[PDB]
Amino acid sequence: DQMRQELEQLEKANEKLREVNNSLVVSLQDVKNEERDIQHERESELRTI
Amino acid sequence: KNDDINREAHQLNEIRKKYTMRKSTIETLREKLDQLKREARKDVSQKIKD
Amino acid sequence: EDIDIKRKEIINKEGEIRDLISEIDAKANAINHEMRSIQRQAESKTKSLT
Amino acid sequence: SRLKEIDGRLKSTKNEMRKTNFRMTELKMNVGKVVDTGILNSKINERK
Repeated sequence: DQMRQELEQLEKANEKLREVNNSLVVSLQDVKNEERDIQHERESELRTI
Repeated sequence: KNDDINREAHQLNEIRKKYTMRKSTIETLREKLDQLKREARKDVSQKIKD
Repeated sequence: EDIDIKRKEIINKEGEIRDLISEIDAKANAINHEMRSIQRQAESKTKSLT
Repeated sequence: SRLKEIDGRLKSTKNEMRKTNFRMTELKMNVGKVVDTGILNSKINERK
């Protein structure tokens, strides 16, 4: 009984963690895009100076 | 799907286990009848002697 | 033995499940890189032509 | 550092999902077990 209930709530939590992991991956790639553009701007500043 | 077929096979196996336990129950029935017949003969002998 | 068979089947199945999750996450990262690249180069082409 | 934190919570989510996998393995372990309610049902019928 407790174990069927656990599998149900576990399916729910597995879906939830799936969406939050997708959001995490999107955030991580956005952060690395920020890093690459920041370093490109730094390279431009270095080449100009 | 293979897992589901395996589960069906194990359900058939559990049915076979239920059949074997049915045989165990009829063994319990036979031993119950043995004890009842022993107590019945003992009590009827006691009543006749009294 | 059939119990052990379904146990090995489930450990395998979870193995492919986690491997497929990793692969689809990697391909999601790849498609995000592709879409950012295509939008950047499309913007550059629009700036050039227009 | 933020990326390291999100990677750590990714590790936590992977541990959680693998625990769910262990628990469903337990689930079909207990699916394939013998049940001894036949004596109970027969005895209830006898009592009735």
